[PDB]
Amino acid sequence: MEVEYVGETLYSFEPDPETLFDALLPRYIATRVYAALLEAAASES
Amino acid sequence: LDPNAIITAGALIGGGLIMGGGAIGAGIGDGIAGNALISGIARQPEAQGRLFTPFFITVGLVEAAYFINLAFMALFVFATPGLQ
Repeated sequence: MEVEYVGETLYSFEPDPETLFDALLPRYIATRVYAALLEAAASES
Repeated sequence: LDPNAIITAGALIGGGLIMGGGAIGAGIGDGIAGNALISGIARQPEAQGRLFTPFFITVGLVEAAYFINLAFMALFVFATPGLQ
């Protein structure tokens, strides 16, 4: 994935931002694959 | 030596110890409480007011103790017990 930057109480991250980012990116890709599959099913119908 | 001289020297040393301990306690405790308050402010701009209530209580529990020492310091220095 690429990176896009936008100019514009800070959030609390547990345990730290890096671990959550690592554990969430694969989840994001799984979500995108699921959305692609749903769109494919609708288009097929 | 006049015994009252020894009494007064001991009383001065005791009062100095009382003040040293009280000031160390007050400084450290107020610094720690202020550190908590400043961190809380930094996390939340708008949490200021709600954080001053507990903070003051902390200060109350610290400064009070410190000032208690003050009283006894006077009792040691001015109305020295055992003076004769």
